[PDB]
Amino acid sequence: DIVMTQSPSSLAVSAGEKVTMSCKSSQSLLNSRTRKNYLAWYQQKPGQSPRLLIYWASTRESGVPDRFTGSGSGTDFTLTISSVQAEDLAVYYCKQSYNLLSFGAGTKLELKA
Amino acid sequence: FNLDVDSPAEYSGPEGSYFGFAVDFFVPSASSRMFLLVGAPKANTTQPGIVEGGQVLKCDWSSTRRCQPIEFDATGNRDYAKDDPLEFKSHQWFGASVRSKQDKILACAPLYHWRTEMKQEREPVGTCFLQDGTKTVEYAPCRSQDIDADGQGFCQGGFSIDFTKADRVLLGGPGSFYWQGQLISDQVAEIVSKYDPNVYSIKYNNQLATRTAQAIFDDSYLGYSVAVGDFNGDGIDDFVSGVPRAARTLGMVYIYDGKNMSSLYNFTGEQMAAYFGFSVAATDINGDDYADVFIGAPLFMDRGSDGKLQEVGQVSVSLQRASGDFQTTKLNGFEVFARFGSAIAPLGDLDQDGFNDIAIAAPYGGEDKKGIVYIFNGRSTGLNAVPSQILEGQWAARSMPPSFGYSMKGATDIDKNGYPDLIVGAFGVDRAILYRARPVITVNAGLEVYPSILNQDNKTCSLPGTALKVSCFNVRFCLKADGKGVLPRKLNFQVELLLDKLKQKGAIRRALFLYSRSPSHSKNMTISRGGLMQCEELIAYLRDESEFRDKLTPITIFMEYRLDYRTAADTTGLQPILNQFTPANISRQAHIL
Amino acid sequence: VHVIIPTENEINTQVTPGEVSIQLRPGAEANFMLKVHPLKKYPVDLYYLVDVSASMHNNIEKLNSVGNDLSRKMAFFSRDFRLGFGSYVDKTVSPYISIHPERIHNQCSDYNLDCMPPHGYIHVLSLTENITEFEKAVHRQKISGNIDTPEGGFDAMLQAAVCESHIGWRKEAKRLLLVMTDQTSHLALDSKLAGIVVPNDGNCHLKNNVYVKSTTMEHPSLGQLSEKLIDNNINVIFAVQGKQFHWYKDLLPLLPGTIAGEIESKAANLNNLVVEAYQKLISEVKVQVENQVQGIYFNITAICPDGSRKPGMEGCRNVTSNDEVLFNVTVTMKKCDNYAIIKPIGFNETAKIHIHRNC
Amino acid sequence: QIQLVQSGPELKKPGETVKISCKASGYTFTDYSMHWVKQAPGKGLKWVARINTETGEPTFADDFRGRFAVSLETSASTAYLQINNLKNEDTATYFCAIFYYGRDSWGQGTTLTVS
Ligand SMILES: *[C@@H]1O[C@H](CO)[C@@H](O[C@@H]2O[C@H](CO)[C@@H](O[C@@H]3O[C@H](CO[C@H]4O[C@H](CO)[C@@H](O)[C@H](O)[C@@H]4O)[C@@H](O)[C@H](O[C@H]4O[C@H](CO)[C@@H](O)[C@H](O)[C@@H]4O[C@H]4O[C@H](CO)[C@@H](O)[C@H](O)[C@@H]4O)[C@@H]3O)[C@H](O)[C@H]2NC(C)=O)[C@H](O)[C@H]1NC(C)=O
Ligand SMILES: *[C@@H]1O[C@H](CO)[C@@H](O[C@@H]2O[C@H](CO)[C@@H](O)[C@H](O)[C@H]2NC(C)=O)[C@H](O)[C@H]1NC(C)=O
Ligand SMILES: *[C@@H]1O[C@H](CO)[C@@H](O[C@@H]2O[C@H](CO)[C@@H](O)[C@H](O)[C@H]2NC(C)=O)[C@H](O)[C@H]1NC(C)=O
Ligand SMILES: *[C@@H]1O[C@H](CO)[C@@H](O[C@@H]2O[C@H](CO)[C@@H](O)[C@H](O)[C@H]2NC(C)=O)[C@H](O)[C@H]1NC(C)=O
Ligand SMILES: *[C@@H]1O[C@H](CO)[C@@H](O[C@@H]2O[C@H](CO)[C@@H](O)[C@H](O)[C@H]2NC(C)=O)[C@H](O)[C@H]1NC(C)=O
Ligand SMILES: *[C@@H]1O[C@H](CO)[C@@H](O)[C@H](O)[C@H]1NC(C)=O
Ligand SMILES: *[C@@H]1O[C@H](CO)[C@@H](O)[C@H](O)[C@H]1NC(C)=O
Ligand SMILES: *[C@@H]1O[C@H](CO)[C@@H](O)[C@H](O)[C@H]1NC(C)=O
Ligand SMILES: [Ca+2]
Ligand SMILES: [Ca+2]
Ligand SMILES: [Ca+2]
Ligand SMILES: [Ca+2]
Ligand SMILES: [Ca+2]
Ligand SMILES: [Mg+2]
Repeated sequence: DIVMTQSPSSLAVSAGEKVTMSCKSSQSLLNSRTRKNYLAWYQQKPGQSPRLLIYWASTRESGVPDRFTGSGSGTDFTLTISSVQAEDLAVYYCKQSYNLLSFGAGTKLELKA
Repeated sequence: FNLDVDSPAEYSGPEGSYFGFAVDFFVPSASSRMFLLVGAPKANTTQPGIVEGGQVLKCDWSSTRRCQPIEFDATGNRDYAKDDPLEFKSHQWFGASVRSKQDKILACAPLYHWRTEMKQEREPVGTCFLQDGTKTVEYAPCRSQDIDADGQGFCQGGFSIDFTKADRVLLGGPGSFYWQGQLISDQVAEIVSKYDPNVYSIKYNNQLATRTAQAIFDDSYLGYSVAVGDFNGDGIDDFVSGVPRAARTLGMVYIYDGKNMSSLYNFTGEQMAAYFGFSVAATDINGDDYADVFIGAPLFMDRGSDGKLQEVGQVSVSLQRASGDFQTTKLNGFEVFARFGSAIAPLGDLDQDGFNDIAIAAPYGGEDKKGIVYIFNGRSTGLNAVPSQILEGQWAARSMPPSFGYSMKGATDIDKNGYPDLIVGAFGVDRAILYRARPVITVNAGLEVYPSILNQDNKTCSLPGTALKVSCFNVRFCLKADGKGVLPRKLNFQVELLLDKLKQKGAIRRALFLYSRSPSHSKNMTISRGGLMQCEELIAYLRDESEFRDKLTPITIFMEYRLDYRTAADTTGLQPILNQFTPANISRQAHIL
Repeated sequence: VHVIIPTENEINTQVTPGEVSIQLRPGAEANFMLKVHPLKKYPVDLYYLVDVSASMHNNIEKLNSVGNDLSRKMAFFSRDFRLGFGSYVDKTVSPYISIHPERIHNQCSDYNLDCMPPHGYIHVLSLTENITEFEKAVHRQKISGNIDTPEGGFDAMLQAAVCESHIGWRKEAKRLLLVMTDQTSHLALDSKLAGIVVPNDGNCHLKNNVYVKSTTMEHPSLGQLSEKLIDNNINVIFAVQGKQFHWYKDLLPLLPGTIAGEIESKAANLNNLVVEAYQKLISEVKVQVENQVQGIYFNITAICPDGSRKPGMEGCRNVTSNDEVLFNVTVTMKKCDNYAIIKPIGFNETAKIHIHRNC
Repeated sequence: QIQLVQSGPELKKPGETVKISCKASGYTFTDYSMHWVKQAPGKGLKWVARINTETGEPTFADDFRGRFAVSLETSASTAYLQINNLKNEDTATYFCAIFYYGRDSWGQGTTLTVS
């Protein structure tokens, strides 16, 4: 169906830095009848079930801090974390729901040493 | 003031079809006879697999009164692929919007749906059928590859149409581009020539259209209703279009250049949700050779002295001036929730006075909400705000209001007398009714007194029978009449002359006719129309001072005239009417000195 | 010519005299003072009529906190607070919704949402004293969807206001209809696009708590809507989250007895909106007269607590309890040819004036 | 609060069939569809299937047909994923989930090992 390409596979950060990661769809995820982009971002900490951060490209989920900002449209979407915390070291995934649900490979955040 | 509401032609269609939903006239260039076009959008057709497809019927008038369907489309739903339909004609509302230019009939189906080739969907794109000569083609300006909400997928093309005198089709498609709305205008020749039944999306070369705009214009429904006329002096009819939900639901009317679609003018409503722009029309209503613009706003609420808002309906009337400026006045309706202004139909010069007249409906007004049509006469200063004639619906509601006046068309003369007639739909009862315009007679009535000054001692003539000497004066009167259209050569008039009537009933009248010894006289007069004034002279005398209330008073000399109405009729039984803007009561004064 | 004010025991606590009888002749006039005295601690009926199209799911989830928190705050404004609930989306016809066989039941294409079938208006919960029941009805509310931006708000409002026997509106209460949305509403003539050409008759059409004329009758006009809201003594509060708030705000002058506020982007002020709107509505007193008597005209001037005068239905503002507002009512006869009703907008009590005539 | 409780770890030989349950609570079972997601032991998430808990009609991803089946026991608010003819490639953690934005949820993840 729709293949989601996520990049990079791994990104090292230092606490306090601004980190960005992106995901490119195979087709438009924009529903002309709603004007919404059907893409969501998930956070998965190792050993735990994943959690939804952002839906519809930029709508933030309840319980999620505002350091997590989503943006993008059409095929090109970005997740940016402002002042990344040590607690944000997790694998992030992009998901589309334009057609059948599908996930990208995921981006693992690592800590710089 | 001259419509015949006593002997109208009544037509009817199948129950529940909404026969009369939309009306127009059909006038072939050289068939010698004319037909009425009456739509019936929910009619059950004979098409193989289509439910309530809708149809347009051609109705006769001379002799009997019968309607028959026009076979614009005699097939079913064409397939895209085996067991996969391309198009959905059931409930398409064909006949919802019908217009005709001479031989050319354009009938639309605003709720027509199709799947598009890209994906198996059902979008309300809308199509029209254009018939001329013996050929019929399908015109589907929004059935393109620009699909879905951001495209023309929800266009509903054909929702409202008109014709351009240049032989172009003006089509409104209010749902295009997130319901911003779109106007599409093309040539008749292109529509007819570039046609192939195996092609679903057809491009035309001389097509004009509006384009997309910012989201701020979403849900405006541009092209909800259209009209044409020259608003820039270029000799090319321009395009007038209602946009009822524009400008934060104030409503707007746009005028686009008929040659290149550059915008020329922008009219705005004053009140939110008045739905200004529901209907538009253009005509010269003041004899200035410039088209004037009539804009309806059927939900307008007119605030009273206590601050109460009454929903009545309003029509904005603006006159076009040479500078490009418009002079705007406002006409309010007469009844609450009648929705005055929901339908505007130029009648042409209904009363042949040199100025065009116009009909404005209020479909839910009158007793029992049968519906009313108001006829307003024109003049050099703009439309006369006071209606001259009121037409009421003649049928009871069966499940819904007859909505008499919902759709109207005038400026076509069917009975061929020079005075254009008016077709009024009443779809709630599946009927349509044609009101014909009566001939108008202008009357020149003269009255003179010879001399106006006399006295009781000025004995100048003798009485009949016994030659007693009395004071006398002569009263002359005369009458000439004519019309502009087809009128009987001989006009049969009734006249009455009264003397000294300005007093208490039972009082002594001093000025009497010599031969009858009476204050009154009447005569049967035959006036050739366009002929000489027919004159008569009666001799009056004064009673002497033995029988009086006073000696020194004014003497009124009063003349009244009217038509016979027994011999005054044409071959259809249509009677002429006297001009209602002139008095039929005139007077002169004589005095005793 | 005279004016008689009954000395019989009154049956009204807010509007008095509740019955007046006058005798007129053409060219004559008579008058009286009408007193309106707002009460404290009213029984209050609050019905939540909510837009449940997909764009609203963010606000709907907050109605779970509203039940108990609003009930507590209202304890200082009311005596008996009841909650009800219903929802609306749009008219279930083309072009407003998809009519594709595979997407009729699920209008949305977002595969993360098992969205509800579209509907015009559905009544969910009758007005009740039970807060838990309200919260339960809200919790289980599913989100729907449609295609065109505008929503069928005004059509749902009329039914909610008119169908008294289904909603359970009390006469002995301040009736509040709260409408939640983010988008503007459809107008009566917009329905032509769907092939609906039959005017709303203003009646109640509910079956199993569902509006069933939603696909055959058009949307009510503002004229019809205000007429029914006033006739049924229902005060309306609009709660709008989007920029469209201003659209609703600017319709307030056309809809007497209506107030509007904004929902914050976080939708954290739903209770403050209701309480503030309530306090504002209770502080404004204005009257209108329903005059069906031919040949009779009325001129009413409000006399406010600060001595100012405000004509007609402009009324008085910053009015409290233990604060009477006077209305100077003059009735005049112009011509020869029943009764008229003078009532505060949003109040249950009315003053009926009988007009006897001779010529 | 919505919770999803899955069965414990399963150990199967090649060719054997495993049935993995997911019990729902905190909401009406038939209100939301139940999604299944496969996480290979070191790879990203792959959506497998969804079942509409109201009708029992499943939808599958292109890569998971034939060997996968989904069923309901609505009387016990439980959804099941059945995997037939297990191969070594099917070793993974299988999650059940609800993606409704207002109230999403995930199970703890059922660990399935194929020898
Ligand atoms: C009757 O009333 C109507 C309105 O109801 C009015 O028509 C509108 O006219 C305005 C212009 O005055 C249209 O707005 C835009 O006009 C520009 C033309 O250039 C002017 O504006 C730009 C920008 O401010 C100036 O720099 C320039 O010097 C001129 O003043 C068009 O180029 C605009 O096109 C946009 O849409 C296109 C696709 O639809 C895009 O391809 C294009 O790039 C533009 O996109 C814009 O919006 C994007 C967001 O959606 C944004 O990302 C882009 O960067 C960019 O800003 C546009 O047409 C307005 O659309 C007209 N509206 C309608 C409904 O037609 C009539 O003129 C008036 N008539 C009379 C007689 O009074
Ligand atoms: C056109 O034909 C249809 C089909 O017979 C008519 O609709 C039916 O009306 C009867 C009587 O109320 C119902 O019992 C059927 O269930 C209806 N069928 C469908 C498919 O709607 C329709 O009324 C006819 N319309 C006109 C104008 O004659
Ligand atoms: C208010 O409503 C709640 C919810 O319906 C009622 O609590 C329920 O009571 C029944 C017994 O009649 C139990 O079987 C349910 O499990 C209870 N539900 C919950 C959520 O606790 C409560 O009794 C009602 N109270 C009043 C005064 O009407
Ligand atoms: C209008 O509302 C008031 C409440 O504000 C009603 O007055 C109450 O009526 C009940 C029933 O008779 C009494 O038990 C209360 O004590 C009354 N309250 C007060 C403050 O006096 C009033 O009856 C309602 N009007 C109508 C016509 O129903
Ligand atoms: C209520 O209105 C009446 C008028 O309808 C006021 O009565 C008039 O008062 C003025 C000033 O003293 C006199 O000149 C008039 O002759 C009075 N009128 C009539 C119509 O007979 C009355 O004072 C007003 N009451 C209040 C409280 O403002
Ligand atoms: C349309 O034609 C008129 C002719 O007077 C011209 O002035 C105007 O600039 C033209 N507009 C466009 C967009 O071609
Ligand atoms: C009604 O009263 C106002 C004063 O508040 C006055 O200005 C207005 O002219 C009066 N109207 C009539 C019709 O008497
Ligand atoms: C007017 O309203 C304000 C609140 O906005 C209040 O503080 C003030 O006391 C009010 N004035 C009177 C005279 O009641
Ligand atoms: Ca022109
Ligand atoms: Ca003119
Ligand atoms: Ca004329
Ligand atoms: Ca004629
Ligand atoms: Ca909608
Ligand atoms: Mg919505």
